Amino acid sequence: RKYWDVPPP
Amino acid sequence: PLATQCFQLSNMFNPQTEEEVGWDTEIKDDVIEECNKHGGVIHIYVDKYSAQGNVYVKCPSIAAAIAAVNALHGRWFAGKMITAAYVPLPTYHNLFPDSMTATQLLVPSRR
Repeated sequence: RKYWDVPPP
Repeated sequence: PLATQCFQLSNMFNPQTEEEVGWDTEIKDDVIEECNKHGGVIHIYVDKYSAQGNVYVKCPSIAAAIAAVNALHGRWFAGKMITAAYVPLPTYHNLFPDSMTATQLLVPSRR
C-alpha cells in the first residue's frame, strides 16, 4: 500500500 | 491562521469513488502512521460523506499539531494535493465532544 507522496499518473 | 491542537485534512479521497470495504479505516491508519513521525494523534475522524475528502485530527499538543500541519500541507496523497488547516478548539469540541477527554495516543488498526 502506497498513497503518501504518490503524484498523478 | 492561529495554530491549535486540531486540524482538518482535505482532498484525501472521494467517497463516491471509494468501493472497497473498510476504506475509511485504511485512510485513518495512513494518517496515524504519518503523524507518528511528528507527535502522534489522540482523536481522528474520517468524514465518509463530504465530497471534499475530509479527515479531522486532534494532536496531544499544539506543538504536535504545528509539526503535523507543516509536514502534511501541500503533500501528494493518491495522486491529489492535500490541504491541512487548523480548526479552533471550541469548533472541534462542538463536532466531537468525546475528543475533549481523549489523552491516549492512537495505534493503527492494521499491521
